[PDB]
Amino acid sequence: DVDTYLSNLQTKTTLSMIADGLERSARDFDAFLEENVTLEWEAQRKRIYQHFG
Amino acid sequence: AALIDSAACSAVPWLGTSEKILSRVALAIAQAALDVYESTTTWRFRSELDRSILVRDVVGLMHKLVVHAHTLSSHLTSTLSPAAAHIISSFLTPPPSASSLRFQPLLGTLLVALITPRATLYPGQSRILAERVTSVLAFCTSLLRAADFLGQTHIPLQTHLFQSACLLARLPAANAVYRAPVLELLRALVEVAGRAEPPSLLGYLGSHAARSFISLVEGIDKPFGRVEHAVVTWRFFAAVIRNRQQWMAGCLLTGRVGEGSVLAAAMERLREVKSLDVQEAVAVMDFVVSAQNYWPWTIFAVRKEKEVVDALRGYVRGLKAPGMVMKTDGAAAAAFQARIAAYVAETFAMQLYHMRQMRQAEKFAGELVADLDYFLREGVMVWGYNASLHGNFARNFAKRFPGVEVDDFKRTMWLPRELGKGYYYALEVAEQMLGFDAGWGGVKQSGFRKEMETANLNLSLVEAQVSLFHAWEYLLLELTLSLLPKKENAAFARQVLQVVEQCLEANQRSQPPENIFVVLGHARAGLALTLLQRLADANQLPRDVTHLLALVSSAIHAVENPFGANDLPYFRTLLKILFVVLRAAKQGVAITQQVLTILDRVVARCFRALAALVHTAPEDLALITAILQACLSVPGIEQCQVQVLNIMAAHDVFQVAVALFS
Amino acid sequence: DEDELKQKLQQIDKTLNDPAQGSRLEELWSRLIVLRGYAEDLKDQINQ
Amino acid sequence: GKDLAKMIKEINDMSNTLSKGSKPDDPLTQIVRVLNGHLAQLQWIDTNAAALQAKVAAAQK
Amino acid sequence: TLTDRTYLPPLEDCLTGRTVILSWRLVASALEDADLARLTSPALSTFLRDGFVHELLKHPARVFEPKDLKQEFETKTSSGVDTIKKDALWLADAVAINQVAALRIVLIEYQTRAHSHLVLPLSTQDVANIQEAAGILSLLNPASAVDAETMWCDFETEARRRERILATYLSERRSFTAAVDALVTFLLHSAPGQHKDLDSLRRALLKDAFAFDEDLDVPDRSKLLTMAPTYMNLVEDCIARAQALPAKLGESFKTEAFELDWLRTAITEAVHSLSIAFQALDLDTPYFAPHELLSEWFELMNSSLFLESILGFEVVADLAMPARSLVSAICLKMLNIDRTIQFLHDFDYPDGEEPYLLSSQTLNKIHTAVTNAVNSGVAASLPVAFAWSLIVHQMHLGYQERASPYDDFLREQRLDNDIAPVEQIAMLATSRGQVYQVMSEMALCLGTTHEAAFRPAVGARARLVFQDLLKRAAYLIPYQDEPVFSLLAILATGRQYWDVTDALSASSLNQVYTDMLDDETLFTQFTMQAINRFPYEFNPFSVLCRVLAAALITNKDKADVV
Repeated sequence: DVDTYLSNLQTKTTLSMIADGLERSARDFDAFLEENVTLEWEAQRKRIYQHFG
Repeated sequence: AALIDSAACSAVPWLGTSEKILSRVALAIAQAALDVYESTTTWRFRSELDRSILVRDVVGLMHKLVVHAHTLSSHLTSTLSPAAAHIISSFLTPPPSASSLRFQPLLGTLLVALITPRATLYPGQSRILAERVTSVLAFCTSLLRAADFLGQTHIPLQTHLFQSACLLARLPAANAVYRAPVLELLRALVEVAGRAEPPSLLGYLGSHAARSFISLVEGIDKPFGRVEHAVVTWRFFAAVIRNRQQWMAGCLLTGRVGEGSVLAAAMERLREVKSLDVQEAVAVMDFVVSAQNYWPWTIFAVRKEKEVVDALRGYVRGLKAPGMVMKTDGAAAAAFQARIAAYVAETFAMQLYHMRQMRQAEKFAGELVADLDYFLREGVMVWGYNASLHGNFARNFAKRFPGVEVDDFKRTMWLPRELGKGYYYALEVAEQMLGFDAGWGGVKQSGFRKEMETANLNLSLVEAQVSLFHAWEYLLLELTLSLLPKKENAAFARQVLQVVEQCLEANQRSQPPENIFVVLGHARAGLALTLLQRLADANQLPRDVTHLLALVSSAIHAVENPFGANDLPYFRTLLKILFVVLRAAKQGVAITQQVLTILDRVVARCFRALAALVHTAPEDLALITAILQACLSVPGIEQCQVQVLNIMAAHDVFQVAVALFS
Repeated sequence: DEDELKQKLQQIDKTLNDPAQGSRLEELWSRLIVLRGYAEDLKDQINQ
Repeated sequence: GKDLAKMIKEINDMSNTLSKGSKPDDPLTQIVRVLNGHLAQLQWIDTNAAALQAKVAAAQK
Repeated sequence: TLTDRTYLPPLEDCLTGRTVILSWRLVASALEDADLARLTSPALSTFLRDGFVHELLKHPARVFEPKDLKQEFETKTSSGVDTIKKDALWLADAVAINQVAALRIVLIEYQTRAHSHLVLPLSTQDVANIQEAAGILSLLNPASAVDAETMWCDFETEARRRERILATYLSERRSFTAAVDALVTFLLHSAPGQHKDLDSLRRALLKDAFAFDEDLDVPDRSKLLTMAPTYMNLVEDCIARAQALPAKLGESFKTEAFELDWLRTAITEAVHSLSIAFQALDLDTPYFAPHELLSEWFELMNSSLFLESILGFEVVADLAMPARSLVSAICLKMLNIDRTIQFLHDFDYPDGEEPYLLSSQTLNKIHTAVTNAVNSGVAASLPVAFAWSLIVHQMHLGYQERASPYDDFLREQRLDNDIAPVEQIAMLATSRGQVYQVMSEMALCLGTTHEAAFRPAVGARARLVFQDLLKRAAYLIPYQDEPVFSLLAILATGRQYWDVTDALSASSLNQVYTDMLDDETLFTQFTMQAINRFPYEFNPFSVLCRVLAAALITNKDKADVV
């Protein structure tokens, strides 16, 4: 385990890698909003399908 | 030197003087002192003590001149500004022909010190030489800091300071007194080598000499165990590790794992923080973080191999760390405890990130989440700024000192700000600058000194709170991903909701100043944003928006409506926060009356402002559209459609929408 | 011809026995260990 | 040379483990490595061929 | 129930580094710099508060007296230890010290190898870097400079290791002497307004070692007054080792450098012993010291020629001058010219202690010692000889008015009828103002200025004997410029203008100054005459006003005298 950990290690500050979580969140939020608005359009269409009958 | 010291007190006896006269006299004095310093390398004294005293005096004068110029940034330090400026221009970027004439005196002093024999007699000469060495070291440090400041990319003095450190590595061997000053100098040289690979220090020191110096310094004041020399050696180690030094860092961490390395003793000190002085604990934790962020594979490995002694002590510290410690016995220890907790949280977050990368962070995180009580108490809440006493002190100082203001004592960032009573206000200088007239001393240790000390302690506490904020933000951000499964959901959701509520309440309550600390706008909004994001991804919310949205609405109402102003990130993050909040509400009636305010006053106003400005805009308009779409989906709206028809028709949004569509 | 030999030897020996050249490696090693720790941490974080 | 070799090895270890560390017996790092080999050999070919090409200009007197 | 646990911690701690033994170097440094943090540190606090360290510092001879502690050595060395044990055994076989002390010194040297290596000559690359920096300043030695490889390979050798061990042994001896001296100084002449922790530590150390309690109206000086012979007897072994190196030591190590180092160490140890004795003596200024000890001390000085045999070399002048000054100071102290004249003129018994005045043998010994010293042609004996001559000049007249034990002396060496020898000695001493010049030099080396060889309090308490000598000698020899310049160089010492501070110190340190305004002899003869000779004789009055204004800044009772 330690062998692979040292093999795949990069010379750089650790506090910068964890920071990437912010970027990843900012890039996931977009897709999450797109899923919100798609499940919303879906819901709306559904309620219309239950309005017409 | 006495003339310069007297001129330093520019806050006052002085009939027959003026700023220009004092400035010219100081410039002439600086020129004369520099000429003497350049000429002393040629005279032949009957003995070495005379030249030593002369060098000590001139170095002390130059140091007092340099520090006085950068210690403050107000007009109080303008009388000696042409002089300090001259000395700096002549000791940082001298001509190449007379560059060595200004450096040979220091080299000769270091040589004479490193080859003076040890003697039990003649204590006068010994103390004079010690003071001379300390003055030379302080002057070197001041020059290094001055070069680091003002944006100096090419420092020709560094080439000579390296070969001077070549001697300073052995100089402490003659006298232990030099161990702290020397290390300080080295720390400042390393700092100048960071913001400027650098010249390999091992090439100047040497393998054997470097190993001997490491074996001498690794033990932090073991025979006595003082706090000053300890914080000094811990800051030195942190600075040496933070820079690109790799050979020295490896020899200091490994010790040639670690059996006699600095870390072997740092763990021995960490396992007794419950009784150790909080002042030294901060420096020890800073060293730990500096060794982890740059050399994690060693520090984290050793800590996991010995976690049975560190995790227990961390849990003990966390459980018995009250939040409001001001009211209890102790006022200055609050900032120290907050800084210690912030460093502990940062280290926990880093080791949890490493374990997650190694896929061994489940049990450790599950055991640590039960220790976040101190965080829930004094974490994201930064309302401990107590602007009341700060404003009172400012008014009392402006009423008694019309000319000098309270903000004039702000540090110029020349030296790393201490997390003590001198974080923002320069007390070391104020003690000698305002102590000439009655009012500073005060009866029964009262007056302006105690109030300034309390204000500095409060600012240090706020800084420690911000550090803990960042640490806990990272920790919780990684834990939200770690604790994805369906367990410990109750306490987890409770903690997240409490954090969000504390953030939203602090966003409304009194804000801190923007000139002292960093603007909080957009700094603590994304935290709650991502928290609610991940909690919605997990779908484990108690649909308790009935009260959570009130704070967001109050913030959106009392934000001055900077829809398109410079505060665009703040507006966007607030919009995303309210979006996720109203989405969580949709998943859940008394909700419609509480959510119609955003549909009536917020969405319409922002849409009209955007339509009027557009005559940046695309993403904001898309976010507003998504907000309205997700807000029109709440179940409470399918019945209040009648009630909302009029509010939606009053602004005639359809006209502007069709216009922009054209 | 000894002079030439010790001249070459002195040149290469002088080139090797330099503070900077010797220091670069030491600096590099730590400079690597930084990335080692950073990568290992960021790896453990994204070890899912 | 030995220490430098150790360094390079460790760098390889860190890069390889960082990029992938849940299957060190996989075919990706395989393709990477073999493909690197090919790159190096191709470089050798290119350079030496260029050298020989240069050597011909001398005969063009 | 006095073990060496805190004194000599287990070898496992010394080797693993979990507890660095508090060597005498660190204690001496902390006591010399008067650092608050170090002196109040837990480690040093527990080390000094232990009764074992108290018994050791009260009996330094036992610290190096040859004993058979083979059992203790084996028990300590059992439960890199083989080399440590071998070095300890070799050192114990070479020097007469016990095996425990040798083992402790070897452990301290092992812990201090970094310093011993860093204080060595630099390598070739360092010399090259220094030359590059230089572009006067020629304090290097490139002719002998070598690379680091050959410097380290030679450092780990056996001969070099043994030489370093011996050097560390000598350094630790000097450090122990300086540390005990500074400790006695701080415990006897503690400055006021110090931190509460320092006062508490002082009171604890006193009550534990000497039972000296400040809340008692009469503290127990017995255990503090018994520290004079404890070191006057050790000075014998010091001079014996100075005049003869260890025989069991290998001849290969007995080189010029080693001989010079041994001589310097012996001189430093003798100076520290003399200083400790002078301190323990001035602790009780008015009362006399036991004549049984002064007899042996004067016999010792007679035999050794006032340490002129070991100090006769020209390479120990820097250490000889202060050594001679301190010898003269302690001689004048034990002589008590002031109290001696008071007793000879008052005839009332002091009751503090019996003086040598009632023993004719001691008087004969002192007289023959002074005669031998003056015949040998040495300057260090100038003030002591002059003083003794004055005493004899007062005894002669005391006999003329009575024409009792001193009569035996006066008639034993044929000193009753003729007064030629003492008169000739005084004439030679006063010729060319040699006595005054040597006294001024001693005061300079025993003052408070940065040129002084000892601490400020040491010189402040050492100038008292010279001031008393000038007091009793002023009414004998008339007023003249030479004695005045001598007293000026004594009281002022030649310090600078910025050497004046308002730092409040113990009254004892201010005694040497206030005496000028306390005793009528030093008031109506020097101060009054100096004021009357103004501005004609400007330097005396000026320097007197300067020193008075510099010394009476905090003394509110005499702040408006200048």
